[PDB]
Amino acid sequence: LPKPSLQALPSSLVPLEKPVTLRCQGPPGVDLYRLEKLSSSRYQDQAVLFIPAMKRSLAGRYRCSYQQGSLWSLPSDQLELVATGVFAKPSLSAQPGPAVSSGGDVTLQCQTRYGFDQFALYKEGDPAPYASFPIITVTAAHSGTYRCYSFSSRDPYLWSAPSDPLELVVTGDP
Amino acid sequence: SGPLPKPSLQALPSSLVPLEKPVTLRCQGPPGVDLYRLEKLSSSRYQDQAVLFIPAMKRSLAGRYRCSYQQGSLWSLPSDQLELVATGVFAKPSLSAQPGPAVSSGGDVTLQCQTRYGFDQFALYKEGDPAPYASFPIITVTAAHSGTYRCYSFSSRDPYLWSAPSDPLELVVTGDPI
Amino acid sequence: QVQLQESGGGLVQPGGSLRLSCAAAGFTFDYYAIAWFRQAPGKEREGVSCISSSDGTTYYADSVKGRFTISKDNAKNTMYLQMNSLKPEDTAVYYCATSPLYSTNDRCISEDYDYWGQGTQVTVSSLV
Amino acid sequence: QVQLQESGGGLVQPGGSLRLSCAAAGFTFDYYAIAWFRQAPGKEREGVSCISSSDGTTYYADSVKGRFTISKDNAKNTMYLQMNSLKPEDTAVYYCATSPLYSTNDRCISEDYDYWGQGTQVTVSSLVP
Ligand SMILES: [Ca+2]
Repeated sequence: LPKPSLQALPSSLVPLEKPVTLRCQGPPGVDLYRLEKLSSSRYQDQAVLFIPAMKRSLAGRYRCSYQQGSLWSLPSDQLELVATGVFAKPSLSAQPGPAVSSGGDVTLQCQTRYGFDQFALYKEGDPAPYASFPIITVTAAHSGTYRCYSFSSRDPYLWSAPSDPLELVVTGDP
Repeated sequence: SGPLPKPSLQALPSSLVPLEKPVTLRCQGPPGVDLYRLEKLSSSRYQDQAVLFIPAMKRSLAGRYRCSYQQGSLWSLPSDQLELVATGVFAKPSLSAQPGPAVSSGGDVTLQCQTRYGFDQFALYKEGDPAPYASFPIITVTAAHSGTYRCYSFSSRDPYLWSAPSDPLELVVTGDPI
Repeated sequence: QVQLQESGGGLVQPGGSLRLSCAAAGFTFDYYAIAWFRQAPGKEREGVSCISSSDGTTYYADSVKGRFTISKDNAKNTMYLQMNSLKPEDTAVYYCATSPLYSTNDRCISEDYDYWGQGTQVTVSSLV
Repeated sequence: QVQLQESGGGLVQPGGSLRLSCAAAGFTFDYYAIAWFRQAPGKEREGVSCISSSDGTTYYADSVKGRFTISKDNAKNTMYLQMNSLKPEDTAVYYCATSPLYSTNDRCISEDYDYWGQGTQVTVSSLVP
């Protein structure tokens, strides 16, 4: 059968002791699911796994599949589940500097004091917009980091500094 | 010719700009056009360039923008309106969750934004997911590279156990002087 | 972040009986693997009993088969180790472990468990 | 962040002259609107001179026309106000102002300028040795 989608919410980059949801998705109606952790004998028989706190031991490669009648699906793409905050942060610099003219070149530089051989560079994504903001029938899609701004309706393009972040965590079905 | 299709107008790295922080307004039409005009609405103010680098965001630059381009005699329809926002003008509000920040799947929660001023309007933003790319070269940078970067150091001993991320680095692509 | 809240342990006579428990908070054991491990003085951490999968098959180390019982109460969100017929060689720190993942491993091994009790001392002595 | 670095000001005899300047940094004045504003004691802030567009047209307030010149050296990253035949009414705090946006306004209004000098004091006094 065709592959389902395996997704980590809010992120596949989970800090130690912070929650995350692994959601498998095949065609709707579908009932029978298997989450597999590669290079281990660990697995779950559910579309959705809430991890209430991340651990070194839960980091790794996961795939999932589904069953219709006598036939299993092709496995999903590998989800790489990463535990972050295991080690002291590196330092990140721009050479020649953080301000560069259009058409120019720049090299970003990651350095640790400690004996570490691998590095990954991420660019922050664009925030997405949604008093009181009710959410009815929440999903793991709604898990994430929220900030709010305040402003006058009379000067509607002059906004506050953003609120301290608020982590919204959608646990599993009760 | 047929009709001139409207260009796109973007704010880079975003339309949400803190005071004293740089932002690029990029008007993009089809290739080889005669003239770009940027228009700030509810003002007499404009620039006749595709790319406008704002070195420092100010209250007086916040508002509504559109751009159009000319080819031979004809003018495009305008871009969709860009709402350019200055943030950090006032002290931050509080965001809380009722009943609290953990809630069961299928349940219901309400986020409350409260402020110690008189202010009557609120916006709620949800962080987007970070995108991946010692030395990370970037060649022929564009305003699209402007933004916040963080790096992780790991050992290949355990390729899914990573550091806390670096302090953020703000990369700023200034206007072409060519 | 999650809670394994520990109860029981202590000094007991050879042939005596103790119940150890771990009470979850931040999660439930309903769809979790559960295990007890132990570390005697001058020994390695050994698996004592687990329920690895939903089939509710229980493994027991050879040395505790017929004396120890692992169980779960999804009403109290508590896991148990009932220890009967205790021997000097049962003296150890005991650790409840749980995973939101099931395992097909037939023996209980550290790799399969993510959430751990801080430790519960059991001491077996004929000098009481 | 941007710089308008201020030069000049102080104490001058009626009928005398001085030059105010601002040196830009973080930007250049080539494609920017430029203006001088002033605030005299007890009066509202007033536009004195601007070039708001690439058409060259300069505006001067009626009260300074023929005495005050606004100018610009793009190579030196500097804007200037040349102030000649100074009257007592010229006593004010003067502000260089600039914007990356042009304006079609016939006159200098403060909503058209985003980057401002902190203020350069000019004092026209008869009692100057
Ligand atoms: Ca304890």
